Amino acid sequence: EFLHAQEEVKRIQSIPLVIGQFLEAVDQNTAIVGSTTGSNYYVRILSTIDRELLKPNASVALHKHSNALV
Amino acid sequence: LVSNVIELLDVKCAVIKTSTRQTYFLPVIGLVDAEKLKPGDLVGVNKDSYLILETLPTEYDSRVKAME
Amino acid sequence: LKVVSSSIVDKYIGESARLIREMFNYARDHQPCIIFMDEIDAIGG
Amino acid sequence: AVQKVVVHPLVLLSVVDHFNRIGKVGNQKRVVGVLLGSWQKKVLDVSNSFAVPFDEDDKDDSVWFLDHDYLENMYGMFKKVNARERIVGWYHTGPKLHKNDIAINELMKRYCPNSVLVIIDVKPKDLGLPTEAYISVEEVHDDGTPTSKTFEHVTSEIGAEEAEEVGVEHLLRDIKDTTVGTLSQRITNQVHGLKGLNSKLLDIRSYLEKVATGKLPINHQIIYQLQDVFNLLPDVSLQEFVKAFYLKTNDQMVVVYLASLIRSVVALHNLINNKIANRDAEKKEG
Amino acid sequence: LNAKVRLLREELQLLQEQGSYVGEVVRAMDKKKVLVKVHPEGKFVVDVDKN
Amino acid sequence: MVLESTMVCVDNSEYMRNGDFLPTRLQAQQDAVNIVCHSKTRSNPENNVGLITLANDCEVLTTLTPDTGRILSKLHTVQPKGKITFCTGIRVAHLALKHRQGKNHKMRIIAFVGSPVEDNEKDLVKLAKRLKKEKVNVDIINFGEEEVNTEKLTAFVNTLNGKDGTGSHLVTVPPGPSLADALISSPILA
Amino acid sequence: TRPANHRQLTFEEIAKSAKITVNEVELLVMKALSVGLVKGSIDEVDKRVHMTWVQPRVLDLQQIKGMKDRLEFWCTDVKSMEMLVEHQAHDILT
Amino acid sequence: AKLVRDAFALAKEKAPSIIFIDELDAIGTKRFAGDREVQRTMLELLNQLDGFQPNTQVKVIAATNRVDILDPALLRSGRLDRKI
Amino acid sequence: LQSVGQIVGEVLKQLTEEKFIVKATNGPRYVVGCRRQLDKSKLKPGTRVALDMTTLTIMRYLPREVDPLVYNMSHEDPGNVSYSEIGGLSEQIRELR
Amino acid sequence: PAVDTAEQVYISSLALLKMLKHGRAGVPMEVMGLMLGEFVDDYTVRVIDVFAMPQSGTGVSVEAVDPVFQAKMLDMLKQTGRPEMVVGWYHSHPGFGCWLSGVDINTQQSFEALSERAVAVVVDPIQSVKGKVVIDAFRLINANMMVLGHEPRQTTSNLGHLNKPSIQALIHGLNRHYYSITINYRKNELEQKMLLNLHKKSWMEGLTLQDYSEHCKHNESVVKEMLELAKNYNKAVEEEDKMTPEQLAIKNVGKQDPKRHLEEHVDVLMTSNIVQCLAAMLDTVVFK
Amino acid sequence: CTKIINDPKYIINVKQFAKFVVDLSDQVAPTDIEEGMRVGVDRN
Repeated sequence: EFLHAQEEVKRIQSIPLVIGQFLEAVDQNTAIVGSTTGSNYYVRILSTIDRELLKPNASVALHKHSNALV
Repeated sequence: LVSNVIELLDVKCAVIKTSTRQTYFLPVIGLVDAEKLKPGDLVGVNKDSYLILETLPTEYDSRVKAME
Repeated sequence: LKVVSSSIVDKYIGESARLIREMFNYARDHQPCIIFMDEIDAIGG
Repeated sequence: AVQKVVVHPLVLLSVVDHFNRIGKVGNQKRVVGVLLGSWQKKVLDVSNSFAVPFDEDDKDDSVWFLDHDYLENMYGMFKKVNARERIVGWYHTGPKLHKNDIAINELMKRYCPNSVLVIIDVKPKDLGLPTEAYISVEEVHDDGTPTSKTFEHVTSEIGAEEAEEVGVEHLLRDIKDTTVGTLSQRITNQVHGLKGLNSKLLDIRSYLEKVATGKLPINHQIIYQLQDVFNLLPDVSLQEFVKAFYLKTNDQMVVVYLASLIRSVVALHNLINNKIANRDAEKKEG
Repeated sequence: LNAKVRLLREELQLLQEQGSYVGEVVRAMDKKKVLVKVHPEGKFVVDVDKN
Repeated sequence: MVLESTMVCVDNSEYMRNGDFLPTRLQAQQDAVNIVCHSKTRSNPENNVGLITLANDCEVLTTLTPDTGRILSKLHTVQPKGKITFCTGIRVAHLALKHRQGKNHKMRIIAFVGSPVEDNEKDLVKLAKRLKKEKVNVDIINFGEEEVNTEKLTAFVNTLNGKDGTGSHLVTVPPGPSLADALISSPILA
Repeated sequence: TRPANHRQLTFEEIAKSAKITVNEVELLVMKALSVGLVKGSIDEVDKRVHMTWVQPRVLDLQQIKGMKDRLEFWCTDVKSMEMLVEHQAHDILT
Repeated sequence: AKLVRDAFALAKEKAPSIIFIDELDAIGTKRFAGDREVQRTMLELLNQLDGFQPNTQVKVIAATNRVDILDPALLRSGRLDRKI
Repeated sequence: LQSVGQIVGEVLKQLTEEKFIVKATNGPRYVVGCRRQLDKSKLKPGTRVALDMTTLTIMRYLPREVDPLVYNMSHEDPGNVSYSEIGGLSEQIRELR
Repeated sequence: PAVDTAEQVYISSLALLKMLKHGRAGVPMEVMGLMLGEFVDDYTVRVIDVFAMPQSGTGVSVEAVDPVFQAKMLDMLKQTGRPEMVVGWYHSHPGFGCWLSGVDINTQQSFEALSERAVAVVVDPIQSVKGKVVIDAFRLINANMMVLGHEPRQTTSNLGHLNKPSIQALIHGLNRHYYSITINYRKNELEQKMLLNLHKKSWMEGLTLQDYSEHCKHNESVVKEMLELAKNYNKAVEEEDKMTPEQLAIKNVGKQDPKRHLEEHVDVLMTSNIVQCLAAMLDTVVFK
Repeated sequence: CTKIINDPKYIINVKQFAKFVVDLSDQVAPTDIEEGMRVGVDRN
């Protein structure tokens, strides 16, 4: 089951992701991402990501449907 | 949905810029003939499929008619 | 090509690469050409 | 020619459904249907397949009725539904080819010149794919032998598209092995490959026995393909290869030893931490 | 192991939830509706969650 | 007015091409099939008729259809370039009838035997016995050159109906006037 | 005829079999490689010719019988190895 | 650009037509995000002028109180040249 | 008729072999992947592509043309105008040669 | 009478695949088709086959059901051996989730006119992009009984409240005008042993020795990164800061040095090396 | 309605949304709608 869960987490990042700008991190497990579509969103950060890479304004790929940063 | 044919390329295919301000490549022109078409022509493409359904006669905006 | 007094420095640097190299660009991806920066006395003015 | 045939999952479930429904009411050996698919450069991609009424007499082997109008009407309906699919061949669930398959193949060729017969077995076999795409070849045989219609073979593989893949993943989410090379699955796969090699070698040996006893003809072709196989044997125990392979085994074993040392140290650290935690809890108890 | 699996499953479940909009707040209205200004769209008089 | 499905077996063997009949054997059989199909369709507007070529192994050019247009269109391009196999043709026609759209339609097969039947008498008698119980009526039209009133075909028809016979007839047409007119007499009327 | 393991051919053996002088074997083997009939390599110091033969040959009933028993040995070896692996890894197999 | 193209197309449809772009300074300002749209309107006009087959049956007359503000490219050679 | 449109965008960057960054013509920028039987060499930064409308997967490359500014800095004139056309400058033309 | 929340729309393996394929063909538009199955009893609606209806300018509406096409399709499928009845209809909702709009409700009522149990299915080919298949079965709630009785479905069992309503379906009218039906997937062996062949792995793949070049490169890279990680683990353990160590282990949790990027790599290395060595020895034994 | 086409068809500019070629509903008569008149349209 753990292996299947890992595969699911990896499948969350599945290519067709909308690029967005990381605006500011509200707190771990969440952050504000400004989607390139032209609307600011509040999304849920993925745990596996590296917190160091989350610069004040960096390009973050967002899930196309759920809009969670992945 | 009214649209314009920015360019026509040989595979027979058209590049359409919808009145919604989006450009869409068409794998096939549609229900009209590629020969009787050229850049800039008013072509009525479908709302979602974005396939050309019928050529539209040269339309003049109300302002254009008023300028006369 | 002709770039008469425009797109190469534009007073300051206004024009360069995309207005200095794009020149040499086609000026190479093709047969011999002449930049012809005519009327340099009116660049950016 | 056809370099390869990709049979999408729906074709298989359609051919399992047709066999089940025909078998449930009445009893009929084999099940014949028309395969619909699109042509890549040389890789035929079968996506959909529809049943066609088919009565045959096993005794005569030359009596068989296949609807022409029914086939054409079904194809017209499917073209209305989705026109990207053109007829590309036929399938029959019969595990083995049949003497009348050539006539059916000609009838299919009447609708598609490049017809591929995919024999979709409906009996789960753990060793091998469930498809075998066949084509009709008329040649002069070169090697002074009588020529006949026969059935040339084309490689078959089962692919899928996004929608079919999603459906398959949902369907087999309770009997699916975890994706990732867990050592258990790797060792099991290696065992499976050994079993497959044994089965293939047994089949080859049975055919060789039949040829030697005369029950089947000496091909004079493909046989020398087996000879080439026997020439391509690795020829292990050569001194240079032995030294190189020992070097590689030791190079891998040193890394395995380092990994074992790391694992042992981590386990010992965890044991120390747990022991100290237990001792601290006991001391704080009183 | 079960705790790890449950954590991963909860993370996946929460990820599927739609991302929420973000917009400035102009002023409270009736102690239950707040006027907000989403980024691309216009003003909206929205209700407030229980918490 | 009887609802029956006819599956005419038009022969396209090589022997079907020695024009002992006026225009040619093929044209004579084409006129015969046209007349038979028109008579069957007119007798009842909801009946069906199909054709199977009897050359090589067999062919099912036109599965049972209510319109004679498909049958007539397929009749052209018959291309008589093979040899006949009567028993296999009758078996295939019987299978096609079994695949009838409406089960109510009465069985009926019209065979245009224009080439010698190189089949054993025992095979024909066994096929006739099977057809009898199955309940399929075959109308044999001996065509052109053959052993006058071919013994195998006459025995087949006789066994298809024993001690009582209706809807099962054998017609032998000696060379002369186009066979289309002859068929209008014996089979079509009764 | 080589046992498929001692594929190295001595120069003397080739000279005797083909009735070609000692120096002619080099050119003969080179031609055999060139036309496309053998895919091996040739060594002069040891006067042995490496053999890797791709061109197939027609067979005889006796040859087929020999190939059949050799393949029987091969499949028995494969079965023995599979059984050993399966029995030794019963716990991990799953 | 669409408005200019439609006006020129209407001028084409009528055989003997003249287009009078009065107060050309509004769209003829020297090249310098409304600037972008106005520059595009200008390009369209400079094209519809060069799209004319020479000595065609449509003539364009423009007016302006300030030639200095006018873009030099507008004058050129094949475009408005008769600086009355 | 069943044919559907495909959005037009530019391949801004090359993340990996099977991952691409495409900025839709008048929309957001998507990270997408190539269809399969496409020469990844063609999909270089700036190349126009026609993404699928649903999977957003790059399906085909298209040539780039038009552009407002490029009308005099790209056009080639491989004509033949004799020096007789420009008279009274035989010496001046000599220096050019 | 009343419908039990225990009713279960049985969707066969073929039906789900066909519906997903038809929905994915239409996107960016909406496809629709009739569903063939049996109303086996009051608490179950079994769908065996689904055949797409041709795309038409009308959309998914009562006029999308071309009567001639449906009649001929059913007549021709009867001959093959599928004498099933029309149990319901399905239509794809690209983008948006499984819910029913006004035209959808009208079409559902028209279907119900024939049979009171004509279930309606909604499938979104875009949302169902991964192991999740967003498929819902909906039927109309007599707005009359909304007041005449109360809710529309008896709850004689717990087989239905083991699921949850969706904000989307709730917003578009769930439990108000439409009520969902638990979708059970009828899967059988033969149809599950044939689908474990999409990726079955040939016997050869389990005897290929990888390539020793990139195998050595991978081993070297993993070993170097594990050396760096061992340096980090050294720093973390030798520190052993006791300023509330229980709090220290929780204030430095970032999926880092200690064990996560630790023995995870040990497992990767050892699995790869053991598998490669075992395959090499199996080849050395089996092949000569 | 920018233009009227001749069943007649009407080209309608939905301010900034897009350009559509629509036809009148049975409620209104064709004579009522004239070129250049601003008219309402359903959202679907």
